[PDB]
Amino acid sequence: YDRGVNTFSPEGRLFQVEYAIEAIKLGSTAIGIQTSEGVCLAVEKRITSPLMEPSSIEKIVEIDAHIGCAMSGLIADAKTLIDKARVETQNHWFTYNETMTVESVTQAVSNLALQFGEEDSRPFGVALLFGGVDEKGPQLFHMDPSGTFVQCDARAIGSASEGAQSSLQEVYHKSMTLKEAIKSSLIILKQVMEEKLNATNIELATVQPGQNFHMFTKEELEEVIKDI
Amino acid sequence: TTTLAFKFRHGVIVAADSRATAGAYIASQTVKKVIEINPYLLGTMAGGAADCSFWERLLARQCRIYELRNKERISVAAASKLLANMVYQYKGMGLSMGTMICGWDKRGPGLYYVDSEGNRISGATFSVGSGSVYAYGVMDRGYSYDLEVEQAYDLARRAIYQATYRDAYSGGAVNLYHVREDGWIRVSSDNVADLHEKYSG
Amino acid sequence: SYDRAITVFSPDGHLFQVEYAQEAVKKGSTAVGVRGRDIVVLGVEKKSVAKLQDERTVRKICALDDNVCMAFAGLTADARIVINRARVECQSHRLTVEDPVTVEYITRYIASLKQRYTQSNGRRPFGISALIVGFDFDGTPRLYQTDPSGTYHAWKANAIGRGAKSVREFLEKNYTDEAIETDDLTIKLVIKALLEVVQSGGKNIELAVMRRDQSLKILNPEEIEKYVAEIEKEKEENE
Amino acid sequence: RFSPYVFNGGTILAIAGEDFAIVASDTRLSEGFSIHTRDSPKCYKLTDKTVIGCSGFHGDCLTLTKIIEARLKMYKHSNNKAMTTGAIAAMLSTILYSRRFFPYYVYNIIGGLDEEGKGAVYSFDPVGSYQRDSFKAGGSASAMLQPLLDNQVGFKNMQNVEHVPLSLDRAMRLVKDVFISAAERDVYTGDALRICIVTKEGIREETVSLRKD
Amino acid sequence: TTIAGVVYKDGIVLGADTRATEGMVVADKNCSKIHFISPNIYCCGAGTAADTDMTTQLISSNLELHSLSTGRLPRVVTANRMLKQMLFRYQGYIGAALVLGGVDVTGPHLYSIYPHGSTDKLPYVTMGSGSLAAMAVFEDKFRPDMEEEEAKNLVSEAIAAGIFNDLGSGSNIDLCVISKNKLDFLRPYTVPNKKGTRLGRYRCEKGTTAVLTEKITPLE
Amino acid sequence: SRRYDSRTTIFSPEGRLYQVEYAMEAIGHAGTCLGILANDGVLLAAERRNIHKLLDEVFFSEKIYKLNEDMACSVAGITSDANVLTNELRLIAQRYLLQYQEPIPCEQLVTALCDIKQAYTQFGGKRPFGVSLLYIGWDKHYGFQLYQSDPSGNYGGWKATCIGNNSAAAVSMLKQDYKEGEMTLKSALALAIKVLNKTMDVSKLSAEKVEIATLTRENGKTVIRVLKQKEVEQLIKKHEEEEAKAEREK
Amino acid sequence: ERGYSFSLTTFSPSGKLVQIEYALAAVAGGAPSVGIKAANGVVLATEKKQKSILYDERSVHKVEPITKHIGLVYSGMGPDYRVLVHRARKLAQQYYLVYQEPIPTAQLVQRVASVMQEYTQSGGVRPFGVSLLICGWNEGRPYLFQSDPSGAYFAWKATAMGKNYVNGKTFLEKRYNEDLELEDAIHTAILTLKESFEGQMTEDNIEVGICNEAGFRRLTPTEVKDYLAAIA
Amino acid sequence: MEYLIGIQGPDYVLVASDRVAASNIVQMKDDHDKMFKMSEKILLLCVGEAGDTVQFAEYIQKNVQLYKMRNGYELSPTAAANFTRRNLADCLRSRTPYHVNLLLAGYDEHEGPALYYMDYLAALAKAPFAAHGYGAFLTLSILDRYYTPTISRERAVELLRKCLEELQKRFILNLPTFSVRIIDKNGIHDLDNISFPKQ
Amino acid sequence: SIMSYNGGAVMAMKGKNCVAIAADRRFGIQAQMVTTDFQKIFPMGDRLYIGLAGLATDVQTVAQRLKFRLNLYELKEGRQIKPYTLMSMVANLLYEKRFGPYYTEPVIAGLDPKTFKPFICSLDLIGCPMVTDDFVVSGTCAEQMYGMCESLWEPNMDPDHLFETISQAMLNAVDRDAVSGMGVIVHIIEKDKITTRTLKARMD
Repeated sequence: YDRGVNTFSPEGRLFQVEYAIEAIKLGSTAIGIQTSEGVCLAVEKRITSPLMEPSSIEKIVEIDAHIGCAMSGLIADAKTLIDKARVETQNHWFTYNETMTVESVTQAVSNLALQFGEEDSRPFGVALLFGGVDEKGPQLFHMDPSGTFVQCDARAIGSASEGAQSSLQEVYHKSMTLKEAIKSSLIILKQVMEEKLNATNIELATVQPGQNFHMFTKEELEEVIKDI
Repeated sequence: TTTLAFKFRHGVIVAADSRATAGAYIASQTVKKVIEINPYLLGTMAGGAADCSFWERLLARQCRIYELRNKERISVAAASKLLANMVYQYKGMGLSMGTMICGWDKRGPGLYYVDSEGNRISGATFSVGSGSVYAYGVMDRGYSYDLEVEQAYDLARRAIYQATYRDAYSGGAVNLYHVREDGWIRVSSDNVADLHEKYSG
Repeated sequence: SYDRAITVFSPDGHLFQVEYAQEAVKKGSTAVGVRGRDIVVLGVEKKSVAKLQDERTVRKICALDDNVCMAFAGLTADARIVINRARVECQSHRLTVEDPVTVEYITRYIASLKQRYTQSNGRRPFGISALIVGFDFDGTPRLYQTDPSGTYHAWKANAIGRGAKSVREFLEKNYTDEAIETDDLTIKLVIKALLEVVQSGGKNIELAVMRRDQSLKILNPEEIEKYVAEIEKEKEENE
Repeated sequence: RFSPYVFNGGTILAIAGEDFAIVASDTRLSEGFSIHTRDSPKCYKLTDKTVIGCSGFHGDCLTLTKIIEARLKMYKHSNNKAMTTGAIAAMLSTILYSRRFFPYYVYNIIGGLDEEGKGAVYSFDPVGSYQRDSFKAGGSASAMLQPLLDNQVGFKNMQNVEHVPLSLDRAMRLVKDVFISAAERDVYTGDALRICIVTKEGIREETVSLRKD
Repeated sequence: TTIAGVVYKDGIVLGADTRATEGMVVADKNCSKIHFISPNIYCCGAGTAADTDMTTQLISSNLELHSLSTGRLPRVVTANRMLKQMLFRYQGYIGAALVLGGVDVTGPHLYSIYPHGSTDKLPYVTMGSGSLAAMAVFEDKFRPDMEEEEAKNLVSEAIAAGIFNDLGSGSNIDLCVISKNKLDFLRPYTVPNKKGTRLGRYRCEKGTTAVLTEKITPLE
Repeated sequence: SRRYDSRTTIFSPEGRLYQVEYAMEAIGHAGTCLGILANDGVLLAAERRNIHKLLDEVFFSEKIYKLNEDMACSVAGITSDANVLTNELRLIAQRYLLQYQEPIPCEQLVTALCDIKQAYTQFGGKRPFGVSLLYIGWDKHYGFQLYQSDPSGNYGGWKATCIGNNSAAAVSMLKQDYKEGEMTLKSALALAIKVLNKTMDVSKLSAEKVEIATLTRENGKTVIRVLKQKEVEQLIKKHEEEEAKAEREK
Repeated sequence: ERGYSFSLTTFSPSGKLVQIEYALAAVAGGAPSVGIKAANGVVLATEKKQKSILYDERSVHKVEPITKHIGLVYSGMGPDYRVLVHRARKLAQQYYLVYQEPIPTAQLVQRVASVMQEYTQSGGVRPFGVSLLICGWNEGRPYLFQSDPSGAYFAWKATAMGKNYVNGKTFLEKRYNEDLELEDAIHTAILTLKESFEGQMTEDNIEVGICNEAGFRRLTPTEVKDYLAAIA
Repeated sequence: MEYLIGIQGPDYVLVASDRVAASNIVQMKDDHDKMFKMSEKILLLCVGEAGDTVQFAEYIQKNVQLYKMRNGYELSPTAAANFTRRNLADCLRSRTPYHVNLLLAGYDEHEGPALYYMDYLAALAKAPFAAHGYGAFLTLSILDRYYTPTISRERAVELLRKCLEELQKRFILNLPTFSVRIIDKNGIHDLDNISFPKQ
Repeated sequence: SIMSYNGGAVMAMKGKNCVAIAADRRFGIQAQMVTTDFQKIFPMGDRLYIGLAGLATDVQTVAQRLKFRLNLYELKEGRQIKPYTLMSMVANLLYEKRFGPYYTEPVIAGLDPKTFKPFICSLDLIGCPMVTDDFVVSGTCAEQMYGMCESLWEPNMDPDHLFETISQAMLNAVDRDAVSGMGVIVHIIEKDKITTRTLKARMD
């Protein structure tokens, strides 16, 4: 009882931070995979009504030329930090002449993760998935509103992430190429989805050093459908 | 210091001398006064070298950030507004910006000339420099909007040759880029030493 | 246990005063609308005007520019701020970036301002929403919406207020290419879907049609009766 | 009134080879006839692959160099990697542009190994303008250097002059020869001459004596 | 523009000329340069009019809030401290030529105000352009414990002698008697100098000039 | 106990306005005013809260405030909170007349103070304005315009008004007497006498306890007429003459 | 509700406002001060009684005139009076030297009570329970006004607050009608002032201020008792 | 240096802009249009420092376009003339003062067309005609000799022909291209371009 | 200078029961004419005017800031403004700018709002009021300014004689200079009516 939010618990620990993890459950489920050749990720659009335009809301955004991203939880708070880091990657490309590394993007947002200031009055419950290709090749990063940074070979968020991470680590392949990652992505996809698969139900994100960007292109989702 | 740019049937031709010296003392002949802002755009360098470098890098800031979130076509009226107003804040503080905004508009070819004093206009031909007064005589007399790209390579460097022939600050390598619908295309880099025998017969 | 809601999130992960605010849009003034390859239409009604009071004072829907128009719902107090706040930004997007106002830019401003509007303890949140009506450059249609949380989304047609999903079910037949092939059938279809919304008595009904990039004009009780005659004739000849 | 900028002397000549780099600057720090200190090396090595010289006003030389050294650890401890050659070049151009109102008075030439392990030369000015070049000559004695350098190195002002890539030891004798001709005229070049050679193995230095007046 | 003051046995007499000259010609022929500070303290203005006219009201504003709240007679040392602090903060940017005098409970006190704020305690002070001849009359012909009618004659004589030796001084002489019991201000007193009369009178009448149009706007 | 906490910043909980419901309660407390449509002019009425005859009546116009030469207003509410709004709009109307050298149009004028009152009802936990003041005037475009200020920020401006909650009896009278094109401003003035003598609690239309302020359009003076009680006394005998004439029928 | 919070003022469910309403209850428990507007001048008769005989009224003064032609008296509690005194001492003297002339007291009541309005109406943390009886002489016709913490300025020919506020207001409502003779109005105003007053009346138990058209004059207990009790 | 004709007719306002932005000797830009359109009833004319004239051209433009859709009508010519003065009054005393030359031409529905006067000193005036630039003495010689305030817009251009022919007498300038407009109840209307032969 | 830039001369001479104020109609830059209809004297309230001579901006800006604060006081209390009130209002407004003061020559000429008693005063550009009972003197040539006005201005002047007095005063002082000219307007106001006339002057 009498939860003091950022002020600690009688036990104790933070509470709303845990409630920010619950704010990931209400969002769409995105399942990322990092491979030697590239990084593949998929998320369901979850169209409520046919009035909804498929490209209106997308969970995959581009922070930098070589940096992809996958948002989570709330949207407006995501695009805030998204467009923010896009300016941060722009200033990093000026003074240092080189594009900002996917590594430093984390700690840039991690400092402002929980401000307890005017933003971050109420904190933002938006999780962020950082993909891209740094000097070390394709990488996939995961972070939370509390500011945790852990490098994950395959990471899932959203609603079904509970049951998604179950079958994920079992069929995951670290040393294989993107060739198996293609069919390995649709496996967990068709599992968690209770409805027929179409280009407007989900969206695919695949970024590779040699093939890019890409990102993704139009009408490559229905190609994966008929490839089953 | 001789810089000239003109729009014609295909894109815009940008030609400028690479000689940057102090007085009559030869210092650096490799200084590039033609800057590439984007693969589809072309910048220039005049007056303050770091001035036109910063603002074009500051212009590339807003342009690239606006490209990420959108990838929508950006009009030059957006580049004229923000840039000229931010430079006008520094008017009278010693900053000199003589660059000429170049690129390819989706509609058709276009050319823009920018000044630190706030002078910005869109016209066919703009040439600024010491020997640029000798450029207007040879170019504008035989200049035409229908000239071929092959003739644009000869006429532009000819005005550079008429300038860089005898001049204090003019010389070095001629940077020539040809703008098309897909952006600029690198043509050649030729030193004035090669311009001597080529255009003199 | 339960502190209700001030700023920080509730234990369930959601909020309360936000969810509590959307019910104001449900009890606010209803509105409808449609789009087409060139011409677009809209409607509001829900005026509750007895004609014994000034009609221009109750006027709500306005337009920032001839290309992009503002359509909101709920109380007009905070909406009058949304007007003026967007008029300054649309005039800045006029001023800076002289090209016609893009829907992505202007919507993010209001959204980014609608997020800080609900943030501080501090600035009061919005209890109302709005839907942008207009057309993209070169005749392409554009219509979007707003959310009390400061987000924007685009629809194929405007259905809000009471029975949002019920009208959306009728909008499924509106997805045909025939609508809108002619502006005579579209306005008749607007009065159709609007007939199941509130009273639909024809008095408070207000519809403005925007054809291509031309500025819209509120339909007077002259052409509206002719478009209602062909709608009644199409209903009589349907048997 | 008080003059914030004054020329403290010195001449910096940095010629970067293909796979190596050589930065030579006289250690004489003097204004007029009197010599402040006979040994004052102008070459400051930021890293093993980067050596930058500092000329002109000496107060700005210590300030600008120690700031970069403070900014070296910034990027170091952040990305866990060394700063690229293009990073320090643009960072200095941005700092000098923010200072365009009241700037530092310095003349710098950056040379050393780049990310590919090759030499480069960047000519610096108080307004922060630079470009990638093969060799440059700064300082007050550069008036007789570039005409003599382009003679031997650039192979200009001559007829039928072939371009031969300078060996590591060839650039050593050429820098010494152009400095001997420079010391006979400019009074700010003399005493001990610090020649810093940047190689893939490490940093190499040498001391060459000159006239005391 | 000449101001002067002297301290006699029973009080202080202040006086100044009414002639304010701008350039080579008189600007304001009749003007009162003596300003109200407190009931017991008056100040004579000089130098820049508007700058001194707003300064004497501001110091009187600081005093009217000080005196009426306290409820007792103000002192000259208070008005002197506020005038020396103000002008020092401006570092002479506001030109002020003033004469501060009055009779307090402690007795009469007189100060010479300068545009920088420096003031000294003197029985006789003279300021302005005509202060040269006004000082010589007070230097030789003044001694402490001066009589009432002897001080009023010593002032007007110093002003009349100061006006004759000054190009800008003239018009009416002022006499202000400041004491505990009696407080009087006598203006105008005597005009020491006049302007040369014309050799004849010329009258202009209708018929040598016409009228273009006319407009009538009746009122209530 | 979700709505029992003092908030005044964020809204209530089902979508209804938290304080605005209570703000209209203060408007219906001791408020009096009326409005009607009149050609080539306009008319307003006021009521003195204290009927004690010992008052000096030196306030002249009190419930009616004149914010402009061509425009005025009628305060209904707390006089202390309204006096801040008087000079406020008066200075906003003055800074507009200063800027353009043209009389401030009442379209944006009324909405300016409504948004100023809205900022105090929005954020900062500030107390809302519980005063609803009318608006009258003339412009070069729409001519005669009538407005009524509301705390929530959405103005109650119409061609008619109801002040206060007791005036609801006059609203059914104004809608039944609704007419267009006939003035004769005295037709509505004699009708306003029937409003005070019947719908209002105070009968007989006590002159010293009420006030009638009319505005007749005059180019370019636009004379605002403070009556005040002068010929209202003969309007009392005029309305009673109508009552004495009406009883002759039956 | 609640519902109005504060800044500038508190809340009520029904009418007026709670909280500072309790400070208004303290206004009635303040020191009663009568006032009189009679003919060409304004008379103000207050009531001051010290706790013990060890106190001398020659030190504390309840009448502190802001201007030579404008006096004042307070009906209410303590130094919140003296707070607006120095305020009005600063407030009225600023406007006096803006146009360099006093200007009729009607504009004085406009400006001086404008900040007093905000000062009393806006949140002061603790409320302010001091009201005032405003007086002055303007263009030959004086004025007597009554302010309060709520910021409602009145106009009365004869007014009273503190004690007798229920009795004396109805008294002056009946016996006094319209405008009457100057000294005869002071009579009935003091008769109702001694209504609830103590049976022991001495020069130090009360004080009577008077605003002449020639400017305000603050009397003393000496001339107060030497006039009449009964002063007329 | 240059001035645009200020002929004010009863129903019309005649204005002709020079299209030559060139400096020094050679002609850089022939087609430059200095005439800006605020609204249909009010035009925009300014000459001076580029950044100055351009910034004032952007400010007053969008501010009038803002007030247009705000209340549904454009500011009156009297209100719009003093609105620009508020930016001109702040221009007088400022950290970075501007410089302007020309005036503003406009039209009103009730009061008809009106012509005000703008200046870098913020001073305003009401005159049917004015003379700026170096040709001030050349304009008042022809204009004051023959002027009809009631003349038609067609004959006003005919009277303007005397000005164009007298624009070069002792002057070494060129200014071949002159863009002319006209103001009426229907707003701005384009007119033919006049070119001066060089030889 | 800033004064002689736009030029202009304001002279307010008071009669017996009435007060007159006049200013030249010439408005132009230095030696070049622009327009003669530019208004200098502006109405303030009723039966009261004020003269202004100097930069046209400082003429309009002060008149706008003056009418600004004037309407603010007149809306609080419907009564008009006194000449002593306006004299302190202009002097205080001009004193608000110490080192930046606007360059003008304000001259206040108008009737008392309470009675028919006329009063005039002149204020310096720095805010210094210069008190003169009735007549003020200005012009170009020295012998006409102070020489004629002594025998011209009477202690008690009628509108007839007062209009012809300033007539020849503005004919000899103005038209003597080559660039000065272009007409002079005269404003003579009294309690019964407001009279406005113009002086005939050459256009050269």
